[PDB]
Amino acid sequence: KSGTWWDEHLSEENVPFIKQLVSDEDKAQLASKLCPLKDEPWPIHPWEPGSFRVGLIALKLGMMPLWTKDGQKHVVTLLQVQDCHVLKYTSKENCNGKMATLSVGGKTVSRFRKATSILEFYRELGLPPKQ
Amino acid sequence: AAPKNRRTIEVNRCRRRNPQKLIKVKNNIDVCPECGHLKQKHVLCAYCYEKVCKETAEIRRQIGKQEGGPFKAPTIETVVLYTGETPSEQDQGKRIIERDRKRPSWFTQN
Amino acid sequence: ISHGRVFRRMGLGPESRIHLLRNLLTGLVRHERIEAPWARVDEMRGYAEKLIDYGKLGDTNERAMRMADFWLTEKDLIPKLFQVLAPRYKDQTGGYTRMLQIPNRSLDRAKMAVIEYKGNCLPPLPLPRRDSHLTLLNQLLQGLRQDLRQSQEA
Amino acid sequence: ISRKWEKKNKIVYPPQLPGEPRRPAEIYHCRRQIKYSKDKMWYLAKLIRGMSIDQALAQLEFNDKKGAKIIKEVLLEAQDMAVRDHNVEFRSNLYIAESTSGRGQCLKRIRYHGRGRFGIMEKVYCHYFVKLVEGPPPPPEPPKTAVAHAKEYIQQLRSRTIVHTL
Amino acid sequence: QLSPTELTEMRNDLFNKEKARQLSLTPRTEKIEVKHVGKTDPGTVFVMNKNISTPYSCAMHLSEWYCRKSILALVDGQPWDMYKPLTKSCEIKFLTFKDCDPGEVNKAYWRSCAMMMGCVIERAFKDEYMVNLVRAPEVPVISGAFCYDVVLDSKLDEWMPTKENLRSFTKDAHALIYKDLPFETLEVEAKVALEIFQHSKYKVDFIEEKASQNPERIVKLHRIGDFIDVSEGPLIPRTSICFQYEVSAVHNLQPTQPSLIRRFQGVSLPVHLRAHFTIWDKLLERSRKMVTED
Amino acid sequence: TKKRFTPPIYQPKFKTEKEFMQHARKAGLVIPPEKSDRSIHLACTAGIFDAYVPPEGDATERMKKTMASQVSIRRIKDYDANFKIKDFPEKAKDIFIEAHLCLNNSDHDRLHTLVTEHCFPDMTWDIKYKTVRWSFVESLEPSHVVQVRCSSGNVYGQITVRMHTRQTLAIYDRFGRLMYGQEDVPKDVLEYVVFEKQLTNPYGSWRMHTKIVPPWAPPKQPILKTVMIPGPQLKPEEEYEE
Amino acid sequence: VKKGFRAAFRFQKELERQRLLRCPPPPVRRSEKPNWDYHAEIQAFGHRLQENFSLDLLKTAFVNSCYIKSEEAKRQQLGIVLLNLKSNQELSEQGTSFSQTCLTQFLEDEYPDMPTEGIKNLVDFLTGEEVVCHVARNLAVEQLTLSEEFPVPPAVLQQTFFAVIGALLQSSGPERTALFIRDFLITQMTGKELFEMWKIINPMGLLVEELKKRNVSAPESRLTRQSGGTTALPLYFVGLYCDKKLIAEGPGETVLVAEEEAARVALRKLYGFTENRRPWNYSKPK
Amino acid sequence: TARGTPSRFLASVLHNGLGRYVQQLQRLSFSVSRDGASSRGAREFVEREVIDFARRNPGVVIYVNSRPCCVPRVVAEYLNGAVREESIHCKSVEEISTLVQKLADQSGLDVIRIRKPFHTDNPSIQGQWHPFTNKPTTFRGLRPREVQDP
Ligand SMILES: [Mg+2]
Ligand SMILES: [Zn+2]
Repeated sequence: KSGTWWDEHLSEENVPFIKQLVSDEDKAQLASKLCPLKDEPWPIHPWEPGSFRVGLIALKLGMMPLWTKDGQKHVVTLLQVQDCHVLKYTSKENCNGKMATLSVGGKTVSRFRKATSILEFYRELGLPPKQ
Repeated sequence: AAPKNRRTIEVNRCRRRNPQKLIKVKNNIDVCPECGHLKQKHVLCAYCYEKVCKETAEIRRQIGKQEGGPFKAPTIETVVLYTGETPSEQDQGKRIIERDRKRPSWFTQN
Repeated sequence: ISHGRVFRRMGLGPESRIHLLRNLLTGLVRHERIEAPWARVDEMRGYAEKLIDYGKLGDTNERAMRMADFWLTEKDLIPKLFQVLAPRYKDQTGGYTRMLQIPNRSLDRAKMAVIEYKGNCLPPLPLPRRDSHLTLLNQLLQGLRQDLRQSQEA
Repeated sequence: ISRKWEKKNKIVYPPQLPGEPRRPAEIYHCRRQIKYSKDKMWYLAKLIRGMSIDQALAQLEFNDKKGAKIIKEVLLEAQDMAVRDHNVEFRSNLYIAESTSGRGQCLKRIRYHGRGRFGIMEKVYCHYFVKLVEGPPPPPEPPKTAVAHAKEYIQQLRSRTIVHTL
Repeated sequence: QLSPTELTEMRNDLFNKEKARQLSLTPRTEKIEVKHVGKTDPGTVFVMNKNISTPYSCAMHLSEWYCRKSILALVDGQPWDMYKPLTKSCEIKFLTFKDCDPGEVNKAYWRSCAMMMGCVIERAFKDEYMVNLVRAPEVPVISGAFCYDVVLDSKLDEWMPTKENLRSFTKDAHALIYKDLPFETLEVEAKVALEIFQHSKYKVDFIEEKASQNPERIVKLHRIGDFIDVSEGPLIPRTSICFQYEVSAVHNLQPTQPSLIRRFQGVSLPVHLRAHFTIWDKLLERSRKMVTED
Repeated sequence: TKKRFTPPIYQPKFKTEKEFMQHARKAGLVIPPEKSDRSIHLACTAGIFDAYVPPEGDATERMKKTMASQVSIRRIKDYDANFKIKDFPEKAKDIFIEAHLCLNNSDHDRLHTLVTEHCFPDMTWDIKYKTVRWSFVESLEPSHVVQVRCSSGNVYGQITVRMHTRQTLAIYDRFGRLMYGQEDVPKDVLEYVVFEKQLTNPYGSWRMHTKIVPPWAPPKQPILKTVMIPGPQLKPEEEYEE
Repeated sequence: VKKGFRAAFRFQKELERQRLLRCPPPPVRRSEKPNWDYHAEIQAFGHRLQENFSLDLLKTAFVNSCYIKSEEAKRQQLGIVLLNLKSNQELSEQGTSFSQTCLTQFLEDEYPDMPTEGIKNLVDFLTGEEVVCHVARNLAVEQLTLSEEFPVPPAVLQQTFFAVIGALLQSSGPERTALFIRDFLITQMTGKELFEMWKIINPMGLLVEELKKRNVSAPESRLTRQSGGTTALPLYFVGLYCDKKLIAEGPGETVLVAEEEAARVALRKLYGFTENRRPWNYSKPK
Repeated sequence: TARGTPSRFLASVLHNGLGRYVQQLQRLSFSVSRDGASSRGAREFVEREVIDFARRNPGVVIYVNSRPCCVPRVVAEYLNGAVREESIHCKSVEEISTLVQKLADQSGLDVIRIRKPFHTDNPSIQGQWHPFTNKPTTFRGLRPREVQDP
């Protein structure tokens, strides 16, 4: 009746191996989605008035100054996109709302610190967990 | 500000016996593989840590009989020897502390 | 609000805090192992690590001798730093100390910790050991590793 | 004062018949006049209530309260007292059946206040009672499930009569 | 011929019959001094009863921790089932999963989990098919899985299990884990063991092999509730010890023409060495691959 | 009113008398000796006057010992004229049997008349909270007065008697659970019962004194339950030694 | 301390009552308690019931074999004149037979459409161990019963209640004795259903056999009412239709329970054991 | 209470009065004193009233225990086993004659609140009302707005 963590019973020799093992899998999982137009994409419709597309999930890096051609100074915020993917899609009918929802995740996190129900959702999706 | 009315035992049992007030069971307890006593997974064994302090104190009492006063620390390394041991090849030019006792099994000579 | 504050508030003020940490470090250089509250040791552990860096600079560097003269109240320990401790960790670049948690003391049930300098002449502490490699789980992983290595070579 | 708890280990049951089932052994033990509060001690006796003898000793061994070190001493001597005097075969085959605290004879001293005022403080004392029973700890009652809630609701709908008539 | 549902009824009566005969052979009460030799509680002595007391009973005297974590007992340098009666006075030691060299414990756990799979194999298939158990290959633990050879009816000569069928085997294995059944060990004379398995041809051959190895010619018998099987070496006390249990795949041994032998593989981990979801999926893939003893 | 404050049990540490007087001096507690003419009166002796060792295998030098006993009989007949030796062994059976039936019904008021004050604690102390069912099934061999000896203010006479008879014993614990023995089957017993009587006391009588335990006796029946005999409970500093 | 005696005496009485509640004593026979005369209590037994019993016979109806065997055991221990007492076995056999043959006639003439298996199960319920012992503990039969063990076992008490009927049969005859069975045993099935005394299984399979005896087509089950089919609390009314003629209709939560109760409703109508049936006639026979 | 006390439904003992009436009073135990002013009214009841009361009730066994007592009591036992104890302390003969007769008339059932003043085991003769009692049936048992033969 005692809880456990991923490296409680592992020895000195298996901890480095397990770390590198799961690390290499994430690399292969992320480097296997870079060709979405060849992997049976869905139809690509054009833009029509009144259409709303997806957004992103970025990471706030910091702030930087910026000058225009008039001389005025502007301060901007740096938003880095890292490991952003589409997780699932729900139709208007099943959404129980006017619109249709698209789910997006960002910033790959460890699999050893997530819930079983969440891990299995990503297992069939072919992606590492998102923060 | 003073109480307007007396609080009943029924009201007070619900506050005193609220689960937040109760003590929470601990699941981080296990047995020490050396002595068999209990310990926490993140804390050292009280039993095994105590026998290190009894011997460590005896060694520190012998060090004082050699220094023979304050502000008399050495500029060399120190070694502990027990009955039935002699200076090793690497333990040359050091401060050997003779102990009239058999070397503990857990105390491994380095 | 305390965002980013890395140093703690102990003693009676900034100056008294340095004096408490100095009395623990001085006793750590004399005995090479002490027991004290967990917070006071975790805060002093940083100074014990950087003290060895000044001892590797040599006793001829005035700046290094002014640090030891200040941080070592007992002046017989200053030669021990430059002639005993620093030579010991000459090959190592870090991790001179180890800090371990011990049962809370009886008087006030305070969280305690033991800290020592690696390579000392004292009976080894009962350090925690990881599960053996011959266990069921580790043998199932050792076999998995071999195949993944064997397949890669193929 | 009352000291009935110590007289319960002196009752002698008649010999059991050959067909009757093995009767569990009961061990009563206590400690009187403990310099501690019964309200603070109640939280410790409530913790081990229902636990096994070996599990209770583990929870009381890593507790920071003062009463923990006192109860653990009372449990250790009731454990030995059971096997030595009450014919208990296995010392680990015991569980905490009853564990509560009682008020003891307390003293009264004066606490000085300002403006020539004073209060009366009492040096509190307490008792600790424990009962050990031979056997494994009774399995905890599972939480009520939806089938039992519905089975009970339908039973209330079937037990309702026509009221204020024939 | 006896029916499958009534074939186990007699095997239990024969097993119980011999289990009660040995108890009567023992005197009314005979004492044996069992000395404990371990790092913990060194010098303790247990004055136990002959042919009745077990190593588990000796641990009940010490603490509940020994009971929960003592998977196997070492008697005079020989492993001893925790529920096996003690015949003579002798030194005793307790073994756990977490030791410097728990080789014997790993073998026992690996053998028990295989025997557990045999029980669910005799219930999944219909009563019309003849499922005949063969043996439990003594494969190492580093191989990555435990196996139990089985034979199926001629009708199921090409039928290969699917993903849904493999899952149902596990639900029957975990259902066996929820009953918390204890492994009961019985050492009988080879001649007596032949009578119990006289109906199955494969088991008779295996029993004969064991009789030749031992001059005493006694065969160890283990049963999980109603199911009875022949196994070599000690086993773990209870089914609840295994937390994770899964049958990975089924492989057909060659040559198939003379006879068809299917190999049900599986992998498991106890409560003491629970693994993580991510790491557990890595162990399953290795287990799905076919393994061949050296 | 009706107020009494009591402290917890102290449980004195040192039991021996020397340590008490050795610790009473360190505390200044002076205890002057007593002064009283009245002294206690003991109806029974503490131990046997001459140890008896039954011959091995019972289950010139030899002849002389039998004569020494005959001499002691004279002393016992100087205080009791109407006393024969061919009736006491038949009388001891009544006492022995009647003294072990008082343990079943807890008849301690009459048990003092049958046994001495030195023997009474040994029998009752252990069975204070236990149920005993003892019976006398049959007698195998007649009893014989093996040895009679007297003491050299008071004078007591001891008569050793040998008994060989079957008995049935079943001891039940506080809760009624069988603890020792079997109520169905009797077993042979060979125990030498010793009796004593204060001849000086005009109201004296013959009462059981003790049981001679020969070193060559067979082991007693084993108990039902199991036992654990722990080893030294060493400290952290101290190490274990073979 | 206050002076007085009345309040202390009254307080001792309340303490005794409190003690009895905390520690209630074991029950004992009424004969052992004070104020008891066996000869006077047994005469009132008859007069109470308005019957001209025979004392010699009635005293032997309460004597049981178990009591005689134990009464001898007490004498042997004391070495103590022989007893000529007779048991109630012979009297019990006469009463049990007469009761089964008198109850049958009463029921066989009241409900002539009931089969013999149903009339037998009713007689086995009215003369059962549960009913006969309830009537005996309310007619002062357990107080006069001379048994070896208290409380009197049900079988021993059942065997003693039928011996009293055998004594009344010899004394007053069958006609006067049949009224005792009608006023104490027939009155134990007033507010009770047929299938509450005669428990059966598969009532639908029994109705098909009773309709074959009467040359009637097999019944058809149909839904007459329905509500809350999709809910957890539904209501169905299933109706049995023989040749498109409603013979029975029953409610139920499911369609199977309702179909079973409908068959039970038809059987009661076939045998004439409905609730609407006219009450049993207790009026003095003309 | 009513809420501070228990309750029962109106009932009888063995369906009394249905086939025949059986007096439930089974025993009467008087405890009078030869001397004592408290028992004066009880002594005169034993001289002229008790004998005539037993003639009318032959099924009741009456015991008269004359012993020293300060409070005379009469104990009534009934067939069902109930026992009611009452005091006749300093009561006239007329008060004790109406009391004993009250005990003979009662059944022994606890004298507590009775919920209903009536009791019947067969309350209905035409059928207990249910929702579909006064509702008409529709052709083919259809439900509101249910398409048939679709
Ligand atoms: Mg003042
Ligand atoms: Zn330890």
